Amino acid sequence: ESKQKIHVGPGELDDYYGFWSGGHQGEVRVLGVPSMRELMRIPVFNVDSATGWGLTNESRHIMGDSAKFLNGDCHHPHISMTDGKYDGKYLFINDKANSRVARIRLDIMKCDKMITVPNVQAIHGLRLQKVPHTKYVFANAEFIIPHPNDGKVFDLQDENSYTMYNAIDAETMEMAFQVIVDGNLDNTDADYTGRFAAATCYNSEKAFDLGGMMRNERDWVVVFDIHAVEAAVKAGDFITLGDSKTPVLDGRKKDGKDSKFTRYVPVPKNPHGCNTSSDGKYFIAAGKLSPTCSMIAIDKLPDLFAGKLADPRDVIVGEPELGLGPLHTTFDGRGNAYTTLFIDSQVVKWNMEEAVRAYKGEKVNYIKQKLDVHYQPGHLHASLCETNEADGKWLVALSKFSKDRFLPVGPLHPENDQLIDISGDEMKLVHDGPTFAEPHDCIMARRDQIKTKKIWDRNDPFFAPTVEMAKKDGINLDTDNKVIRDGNKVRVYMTSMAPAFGVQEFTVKQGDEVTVTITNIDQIEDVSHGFVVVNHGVSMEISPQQTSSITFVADKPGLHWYYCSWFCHALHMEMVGRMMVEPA
Amino acid sequence: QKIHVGPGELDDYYGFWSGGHQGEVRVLGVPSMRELMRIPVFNVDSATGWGLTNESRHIMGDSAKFLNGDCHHPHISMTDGKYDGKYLFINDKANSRVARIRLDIMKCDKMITVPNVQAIHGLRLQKVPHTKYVFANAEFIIPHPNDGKVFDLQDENSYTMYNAIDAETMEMAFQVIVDGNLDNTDADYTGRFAAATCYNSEKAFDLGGMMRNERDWVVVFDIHAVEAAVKAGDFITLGDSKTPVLDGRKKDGKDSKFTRYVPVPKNPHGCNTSSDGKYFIAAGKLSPTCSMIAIDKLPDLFAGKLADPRDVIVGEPELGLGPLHTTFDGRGNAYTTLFIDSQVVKWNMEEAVRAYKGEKVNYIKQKLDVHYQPGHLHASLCETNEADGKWLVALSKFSKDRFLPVGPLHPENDQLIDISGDEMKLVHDGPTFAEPHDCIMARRDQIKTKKIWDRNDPFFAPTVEMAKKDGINLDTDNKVIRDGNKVRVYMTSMAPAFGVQEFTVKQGDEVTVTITNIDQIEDVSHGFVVVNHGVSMEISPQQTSSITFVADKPGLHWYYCSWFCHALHMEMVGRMMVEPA
Ligand code: CUA
Ligand code: CUA
Ligand SMILES: [Ca+2]
Ligand SMILES: [Ca+2]
Ligand SMILES: [Cl-]
Ligand SMILES: [Cl-]
Ligand SMILES: [K+]
Ligand SMILES: [K+]
Ligand code: NA
Ligand code: NA
Repeated sequence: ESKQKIHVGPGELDDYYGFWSGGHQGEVRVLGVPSMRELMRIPVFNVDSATGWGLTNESRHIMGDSAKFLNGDCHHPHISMTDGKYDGKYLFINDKANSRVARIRLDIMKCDKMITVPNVQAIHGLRLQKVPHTKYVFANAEFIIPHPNDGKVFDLQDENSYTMYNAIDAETMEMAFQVIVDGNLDNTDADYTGRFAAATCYNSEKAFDLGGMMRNERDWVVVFDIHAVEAAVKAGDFITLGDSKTPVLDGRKKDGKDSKFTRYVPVPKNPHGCNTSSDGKYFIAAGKLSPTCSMIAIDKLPDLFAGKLADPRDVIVGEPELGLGPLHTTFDGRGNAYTTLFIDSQVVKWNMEEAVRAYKGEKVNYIKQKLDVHYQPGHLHASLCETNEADGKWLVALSKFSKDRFLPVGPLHPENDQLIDISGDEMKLVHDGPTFAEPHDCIMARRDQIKTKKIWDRNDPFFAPTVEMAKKDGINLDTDNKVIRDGNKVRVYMTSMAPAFGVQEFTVKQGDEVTVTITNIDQIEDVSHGFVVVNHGVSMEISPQQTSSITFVADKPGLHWYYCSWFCHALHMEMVGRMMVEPA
Repeated sequence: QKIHVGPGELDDYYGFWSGGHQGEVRVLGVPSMRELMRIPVFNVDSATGWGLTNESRHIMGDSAKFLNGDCHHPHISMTDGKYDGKYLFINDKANSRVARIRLDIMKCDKMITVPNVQAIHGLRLQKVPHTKYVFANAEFIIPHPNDGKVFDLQDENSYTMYNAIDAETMEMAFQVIVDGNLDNTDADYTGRFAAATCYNSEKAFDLGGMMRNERDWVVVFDIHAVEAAVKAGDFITLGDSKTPVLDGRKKDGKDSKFTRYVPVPKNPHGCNTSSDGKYFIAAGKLSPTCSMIAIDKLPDLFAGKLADPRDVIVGEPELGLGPLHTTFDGRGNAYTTLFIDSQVVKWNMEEAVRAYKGEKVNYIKQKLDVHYQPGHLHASLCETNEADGKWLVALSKFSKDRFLPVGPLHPENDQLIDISGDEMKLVHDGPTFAEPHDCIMARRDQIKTKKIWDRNDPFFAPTVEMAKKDGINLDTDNKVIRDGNKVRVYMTSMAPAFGVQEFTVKQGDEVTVTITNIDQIEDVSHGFVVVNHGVSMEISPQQTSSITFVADKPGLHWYYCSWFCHALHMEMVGRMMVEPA
């Protein structure tokens, strides 16, 4: 029976962490499951007024040149793995809007690295190497562009117009390699060995019109032999593009002939999801325009890459007919797959091995249950489904139209992320969770897979550059309350300890570029401070033992108040200071 | 009183949460406490484009340059002391603004930078006869003018001001110069009186200096009298602002016509009007009391019929350590947060008034432990004469161990408490991001929202004017207008296709894309993102939205629909082609 409790009462804790994509809003959200309450927001591609992410020097340093963008579009959150199990170190996420990948450190729940993927447009599909560990982050660039894209050629049928599959080194967050592909790229997953990855393609037609993109009854799943790519990179057998030293391998077909890096497995039709079963047997492609999933036997891939198979379709071992609009698939670890039907507006539960038998002509009932969802589901996620610990307890289906499921709030509606108990034979819908801005996908982890810090380490790399700047000024950040003058630059350093800033007044000249660096020397957990300069667009958080810094121009003469924004003490309202700006 | 709202069931109340330092307003359902929507106000929102779009930046004015805000105090407009559901107003402490949200479309539609002040904190609405004015406190004393010649806060021209904004026009009505400073504010149930707490009666600018006096005050304003001075032209103006400024300071011990200063201990904070209209209740903060000002006595105070401003105080109950804010069940009880004791204290107001006269009565009914360090609290419909005594939310600043660890930054804990009976019962812990300070609840039937946009909506009227000047009919046209180094692309959109799927411009052109969503089905939103240009916006059904960006990169640049709108959403794309210089 499906019977688990969803209520988490006052004083009780959730059993799992949920990491939600922020969708078009650009952040990552931490939820407790099964309460479905949002515990934290982690700013990534958004600018966050509260913490100052996007304003502070530390955050802008992480974002690099891309700190000029105030937007992102996130879809695909994934947690780093060791030996096919979550290791709790990192969360990675895409940015479709400005072509980035970000890394979040799960001990501090902050974005700590970010990369603009070179020579591509729109980072969509993203998933992680599972075994031996997450060495690579694999990311799809969705859109075909010219190379170079310098405005001389615009034609997407040109021989140098393409997109690429991308591998980022997880630990360094520098590029590892790129593989040029035929067609385009939608979603991606990885096997349980480290050798193989796979991605769906919906535009095998290389067409730039809606209808053109649906002409072929089959596109493909493209499979990558990562070992062969790695070998070619070691041999120096690669080109580079634009200004990037990233190794670029060519995985396109040449006059019908396969490269060593890729195989193209025909699959109907504009397929979307690409999901690796938790037993490691299958890459399962969701058929979208075709009312099917296609099951690729991972076991057969070495033979495919060796030329031992007559036809690339020989790796397909199942093509179950499921219903209208299949988009994404997940796993209970009991041998069932669960697939979203966008058009039928359901989740379909189906037995994978039976579908494989059906494909060989046995008459079997692989469909177990169809559950109505509300409405038009996209992704779905079962607890621990990306790991060999898939536990079959909870499932979340993320549906794009909520219609009448919540109180009306105007023309813009929330998404409906529905919690489903899958612990028994029958799926049961237990909670409707409204969410903002279209999280597309989410990922769950056991409470015991995530270990967080209670207060910051003074040596944390997040603010290491600030610590270096201080050293150059002769400043001991744990103690000093000083104003350094450097031409028209002023560098204010202070400690803070509730309810007092360590520097409560300073004076500068109109036009000076002021940097304020604050170290919160409280040691009690949860005593955060803030810093806001009135009417100057200046806001940041400083948590216990953190150093944070922010730069602004003092372009207004007169007296300008600053205050602590984070309620920190009974005397919080009085935790203030004054900047005096002498007229030009 | 059940809190579970199962699948297919709806919440009973709307809750409008302040976003705190994050800058937005959040719409919640109560009692599920689930967040239904976020309304961008002072933040920049990637999803909808608020802060990026032309419509949003027009509303924000010059303050569109700021990417931050600090909001505390959401309030819903009233008619005859009851919510009318038309508007929600909120402060911005960081960049000195007031914003108005239109509740039919759940969008910010007006915003004002309050002139000649620093830090808009306390905010509340006129109740009766209706919300003509929004009252807003500027917290921090500054020089006038603030030109860098005088920094002394003891100067006669160093002060702050109480502010009244016309609710319907969102222009300034008037400002009142006060002694001291201003923290929170409320209004009576007649329209004549408003009141604000002050914590710096000392006009001191060190921590100790600000706590020198046992008593600061509540400043009470005679709004009728202020309006009169403004009508007669008996006002000054400051700097470049035409706003009428009245002087409410004492002069050589003599009262102004506009104000009375009622001494209250100590660095008082909350300032709340009881739902029966009888009292302004000031929370004592550093004093373990609230002070109860009898609104009935204020006309006598302003007429000079009372000997001593303290004669309007009719209760000063001792409640516990760190009282910050008070709310009402409509049954004669007040509920006050004790920040230091970490409790909500339920107390009987009439009994406290009897205790002040020396009767031995225990006006304290219950103290409920909350988790931990509560700031504001809010009982359902407490700001109206319909206060219903059902639900109470206490908004606590430290959550400690009440939720899964998430790192050094913790959520706030907004706790739902059933107050329908004699005994307060804690029912739900709601984690929230970024310190919502206060919140406001409304019955489902007090809010009426639009399902799709009106083509005449003022929100995008300026864009409609731009289109008109170009000869464009937004409901139909798909055209590129060329105008020097400006390019104005106009298109309709209807799932799964943009009306214009390719256009060509020159490197350096300032490109405006205006999109009108001509779907009529509810909930079919589209988006528009230009890859690698930092361009993102929402276009909901029948909305027109527009965005301007520089085509600074030669070559082919994709654009796409960000809002999953149709089975063929991934395919709702286009291409901008940029010719090199
Ligand atoms: Cu520091 Cu509030
Ligand atoms: Cu339009 Cu998705
Ligand atoms: Ca296709
Ligand atoms: Ca004082
Ligand atoms: Cl997928
Ligand atoms: Cl208040
Ligand atoms: K939606
Ligand atoms: K807090
Ligand atoms: Na980087
Ligand atoms: Na305005």
